[PDB]
Amino acid sequence: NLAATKMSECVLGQSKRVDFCGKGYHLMSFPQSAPHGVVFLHVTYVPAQEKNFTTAPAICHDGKAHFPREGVFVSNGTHWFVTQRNFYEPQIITTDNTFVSGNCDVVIGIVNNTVYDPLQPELDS
Amino acid sequence: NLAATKMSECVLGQSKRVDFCGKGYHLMSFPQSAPHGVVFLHVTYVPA
Amino acid sequence: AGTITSGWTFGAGAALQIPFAMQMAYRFNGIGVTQNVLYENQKLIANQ
Amino acid sequence: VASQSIIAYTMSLGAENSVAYSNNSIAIPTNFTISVTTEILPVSMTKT
Repeated sequence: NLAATKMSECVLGQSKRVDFCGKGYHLMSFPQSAPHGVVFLHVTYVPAQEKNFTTAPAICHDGKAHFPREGVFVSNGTHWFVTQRNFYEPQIITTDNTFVSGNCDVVIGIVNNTVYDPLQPELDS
Repeated sequence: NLAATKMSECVLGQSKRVDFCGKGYHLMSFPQSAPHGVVFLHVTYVPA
Repeated sequence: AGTITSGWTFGAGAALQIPFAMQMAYRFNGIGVTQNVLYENQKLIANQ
Repeated sequence: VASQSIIAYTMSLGAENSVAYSNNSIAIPTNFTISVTTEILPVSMTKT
């Protein structure tokens, strides 16, 4: 039954269950025949190399609070970047990436920062 | 095996399965050892 | 320990330290409640 | 082959580790790996 489920969930689709498909964020599996049994060749994503960064749940442009739509805030030390969770790619924190919620007073950990607005250059230019 | 899955899925990550992690949208769980068994503290979200 | 400091990542491979308050933002993200809920009521949630 | 012997010891739980937990820092991986592991399960007994 477990085998069927694995075949059902792992082969037929990508299973969400942690450690169902093998250690790690599961990609996919290739079922293989065997005597009186089955063997699966799971393909799993495992993070290789890492780097520390300094984080804060938000940033204040105006004195208002910004949270990341997708990602977490980090900094190279000089500048703050927001990136995805499992593979590092920094991005310029713009309004396009961020969403509004509350003000600076409540936030815990929020840091002052500057958010880039793509609109301004269009009108001024 | 059920226990292992609970640690595997529920502890190690956050489970999507309704009524797997305790009644509610599941947040997380902390296992605690016990004699010949294990106790979980499923922390779940429930609307008030 | 890994569950607290690293989030879910410790199951996948190398555990990655992440501040706890951040984890709930993910965990709330897991249910369909955006991060803004947690921080906006961070103290209460912790107290609860 | 040398002066080999049988040893008994307290089994190592593994290399012990620790996570640099902090209010303000995250560990985000730069690169990853695509690995493959084998999970083996019995399907059927011999039809005796």
